[PDB]
Amino acid sequence: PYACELCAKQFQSPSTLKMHMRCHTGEKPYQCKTCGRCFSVQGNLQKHERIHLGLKEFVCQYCNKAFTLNETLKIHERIHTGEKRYHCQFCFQRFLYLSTKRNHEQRHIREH
DNA sequence: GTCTGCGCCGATGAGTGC
DNA sequence: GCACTCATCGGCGCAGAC
Ligand SMILES: [Zn+2]
Ligand SMILES: [Zn+2]
Ligand SMILES: [Zn+2]
Ligand SMILES: [Zn+2]
Repeated sequence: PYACELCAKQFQSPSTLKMHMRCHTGEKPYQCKTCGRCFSVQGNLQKHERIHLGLKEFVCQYCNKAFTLNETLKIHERIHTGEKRYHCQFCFQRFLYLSTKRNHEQRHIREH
Protein backbone atom coordinates (compact mmCIF):
# COMPACT_ATOMS: atom_id res chain seq x y z
CA PRO A 1 0.00 0.00 0.00
CA TYR A 2 2.87 2.36 0.94
CA ALA A 3 6.07 1.23 -0.77
CA CYS A 4 9.64 2.13 0.16
CA GLU A 5 11.41 4.05 -2.62
CA LEU A 6 14.71 2.45 -1.58
CA CYS A 7 14.12 -1.29 -1.08
CA ALA A 8 10.61 -2.26 -2.38
CA LYS A 9 9.33 -3.39 1.03
CA GLN A 10 5.70 -2.30 1.50
CA PHE A 11 3.81 -0.92 4.50
CA GLN A 12 0.28 -0.24 5.73
CA SER A 13 0.31 3.44 6.61
CA PRO A 14 2.32 6.68 6.41
CA SER A 15 3.48 6.15 10.01
CA THR A 16 4.89 2.65 9.43
CA LEU A 17 6.62 3.78 6.23
CA LYS A 18 8.04 6.77 8.10
CA MET A 19 9.36 4.34 10.71
CA HIS A 20 10.91 2.03 8.11
CA MET A 21 12.69 4.93 6.40
CA ARG A 22 14.73 5.36 9.59
CA CYS A 23 16.53 2.15 8.67
CA HIS A 24 17.84 4.03 5.61
CA THR A 25 18.42 7.49 7.10
CA GLY A 26 19.76 6.31 10.45
CA GLU A 27 17.52 8.88 12.14
CA LYS A 28 17.00 8.07 15.84
CA PRO A 29 14.61 10.63 17.32
CA TYR A 30 14.16 9.13 20.80
CA GLN A 31 17.01 9.87 23.21
CA CYS A 32 17.64 8.28 26.60
CA LYS A 33 17.76 11.08 29.15
CA THR A 34 20.35 9.26 31.26
CA CYS A 35 23.05 8.09 28.86
CA GLY A 36 22.17 9.92 25.66
CA ARG A 37 21.78 6.82 23.47
CA CYS A 38 19.25 7.44 20.70
CA PHE A 39 16.68 5.05 19.23
CA SER A 40 14.66 4.82 16.03
CA VAL A 41 11.65 3.37 17.89
CA GLN A 42 10.08 4.85 21.02
CA GLY A 43 9.18 1.42 22.39
CA ASN A 44 12.82 0.35 22.10
CA LEU A 45 13.97 3.37 24.12
CA GLN A 46 11.44 2.47 26.81
CA LYS A 47 12.91 -1.04 27.11
CA HIS A 48 16.37 0.50 27.33
CA GLU A 49 15.33 2.92 30.04
CA ARG A 50 14.40 0.02 32.31
CA ILE A 51 18.11 -0.79 32.52
CA HIS A 52 18.86 2.51 34.25
CA LEU A 53 15.98 2.07 36.72
CA GLY A 54 17.46 -1.19 38.01
CA LEU A 55 14.00 -2.53 38.92
CA LYS A 56 13.86 -6.09 37.60
CA GLU A 57 10.06 -6.15 37.52
CA PHE A 58 9.45 -9.39 35.60
CA VAL A 59 9.62 -12.34 38.00
CA CYS A 60 9.59 -16.04 37.09
CA GLN A 61 6.54 -17.83 38.49
CA TYR A 62 8.53 -21.08 38.79
CA CYS A 63 11.87 -20.12 40.38
CA ASN A 64 11.29 -16.40 41.28
CA LYS A 65 14.31 -15.06 39.37
CA ALA A 66 13.73 -11.48 38.20
CA PHE A 67 14.48 -9.94 34.81
CA THR A 68 14.62 -6.45 33.34
CA LEU A 69 12.34 -7.18 30.36
CA ASN A 70 9.16 -9.18 29.86
CA GLU A 71 10.60 -10.85 26.75
CA THR A 72 13.67 -11.94 28.72
CA LEU A 73 11.48 -13.46 31.42
CA LYS A 74 9.39 -15.32 28.83
CA ILE A 75 12.43 -16.85 27.13
CA HIS A 76 13.64 -17.95 30.54
CA GLU A 77 10.35 -19.59 31.49
CA ARG A 78 10.61 -21.92 28.48
CA ILE A 79 13.23 -23.76 30.53
CA HIS A 80 10.56 -24.67 33.09
CA THR A 81 7.62 -25.31 30.76
CA GLY A 82 9.63 -27.50 28.39
CA GLU A 83 8.59 -25.41 25.40
CA LYS A 84 10.87 -26.32 22.50
CA ARG A 85 9.71 -24.08 19.68
CA TYR A 86 12.63 -24.63 17.28
CA HIS A 87 11.88 -27.71 15.14
CA CYS A 88 14.43 -29.58 13.07
CA GLN A 89 13.11 -29.62 9.52
CA PHE A 90 14.53 -33.12 8.89
CA CYS A 91 13.50 -35.16 11.94
CA PHE A 92 11.42 -35.34 15.12
CA GLN A 93 13.92 -33.37 17.25
CA ARG A 94 12.77 -30.14 18.91
CA PHE A 95 14.99 -27.55 20.59
CA LEU A 96 14.83 -24.93 23.32
CA TYR A 97 17.39 -22.71 21.53
CA LEU A 98 17.57 -21.68 17.90
CA SER A 99 21.37 -21.89 17.79
CA THR A 100 21.25 -25.55 18.85
CA LYS A 101 18.59 -26.41 16.26
CA ARG A 102 20.66 -24.69 13.58
CA ASN A 103 23.81 -26.66 14.41
CA HIS A 104 21.81 -29.91 14.50
CA GLU A 105 20.34 -29.26 11.05
CA GLN A 106 23.82 -28.57 9.68
CA ARG A 107 24.86 -32.05 10.81
CA HIS A 108 22.02 -33.53 8.74
CA ILE A 109 23.25 -31.56 5.73
CA ARG A 110 26.89 -32.60 6.12
CA GLU A 111 25.57 -36.17 5.94
CA HIS A 112 23.64 -35.10 2.79
C1' DG B 1 33.77 -25.83 19.57
C1' DT B 2 29.02 -26.54 21.32
C1' DC B 3 25.35 -26.02 24.64
C1' DT B 4 23.30 -23.20 28.00
C1' DG B 5 21.49 -18.94 29.88
C1' DC B 6 20.76 -14.27 29.43
C1' DG B 7 21.40 -9.19 28.46
C1' DC B 8 20.39 -5.78 25.04
C1' DC B 9 19.50 -4.35 20.71
C1' DG B 10 16.69 -3.43 15.37
C1' DA B 11 12.76 -3.73 12.98
C1' DT B 12 8.29 -5.37 12.04
C1' DG B 13 3.37 -6.75 13.52
C1' DA B 14 -1.04 -7.25 16.23
C1' DG B 15 -4.29 -5.01 18.92
C1' DT B 16 -6.51 -0.97 20.21
C1' DG B 17 -8.83 3.21 19.73
C1' DC B 18 -9.41 7.72 17.36
C1' DG C 1 -8.51 5.86 6.97
C1' DC C 2 -4.85 6.88 10.88
C1' DA C 3 -1.22 6.57 14.94
C1' DC C 4 0.14 4.65 19.40
C1' DT C 5 1.62 0.96 22.65
C1' DC C 6 3.57 -3.17 23.40
C1' DA C 7 4.60 -7.83 21.64
C1' DT C 8 7.37 -10.48 18.84
C1' DC C 9 11.30 -12.56 17.05
C1' DG C 10 15.97 -12.65 14.99
C1' DG C 11 20.63 -11.10 15.83
C1' DC C 12 24.67 -10.79 18.51
C1' DG C 13 27.83 -11.23 22.19
C1' DC C 14 29.46 -13.22 26.07
C1' DA C 15 30.78 -16.34 30.15
C1' DG C 16 30.71 -20.92 32.43
C1' DA C 17 30.60 -25.80 31.87
C1' DC C 18 32.07 -29.58 29.47
ZN1 LIG D 1 13.32 0.52 2.53
ZN1 LIG E 1 20.38 5.10 28.53
ZN1 LIG F 1 12.62 -19.54 36.56
ZN1 LIG G 1 17.01 -33.44 12.92
